[PDB]
Order: sequence, then structure tokens, then C-alpha cells
Amino acid sequence: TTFVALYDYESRTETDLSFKKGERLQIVNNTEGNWWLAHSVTTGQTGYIPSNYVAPS
Amino acid sequence: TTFVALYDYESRTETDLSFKKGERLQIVNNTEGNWWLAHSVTTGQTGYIPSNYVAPS
Repeated sequence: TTFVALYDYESRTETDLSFKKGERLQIVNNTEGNWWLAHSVTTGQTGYIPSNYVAPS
Repeated sequence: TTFVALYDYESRTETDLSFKKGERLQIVNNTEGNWWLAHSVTTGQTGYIPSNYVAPS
């Protein structure tokens, strides 16, 4: 499966991809899973996590 | 819904969350969508993208 960018995006970190509207992108298989923005109830810290590292309670 | 961390994770960028195995985490609503590792066919560059910025071809 190929995706098309709907908008321009500028990278904020060393790991995200900059792209322009119209680019064709393919999903890369990755053991970490998709990444989600999460809040730790335990510590109060907040940021992105790799989905394959967690499980529902 | 709450998730539990299955492993320790150390942050690599300014935006990911470090956590220890056993922490309780909640998903933050986010306009960007989940993030996926992608390869640009157009440019050859590779990195994470916000899913809500793309659509299937």
C-alpha cells in the first residue's frame, strides 16, 4: 500500500520525516509498532510511546 | 482506557516518553494521529510521519 501526503510537514526531531503535499509514502515494517502520544499516570510525564511496548490493563 | 508498560524504554528524542516496565499509561487525544515509520518513494527519505497527514492512493 502507497499513501499520498495531504499536507506539507516539517520535521521537529532527528527521527521524523519531512514531506511535501503529494509525495508518495510507503509504510515501513517496524518492530516498535505505531507510536502514540501518552500520559503516564505513574510519573506524570507525557510523550510518544511505541505501541508494541504496552498492553491494555 | 489504561495501558501497562511491558518493558523499560529510554527516550531518544525530545518528544518520546521514557517509562519503566509496569507504568500505567493513558492515550492522549492528538490531532496528528498515530505515527508510523515511512519511506518516501518520491524523495528516498525515511522517518516517522503523522498518519492524519496521509491517505491511501
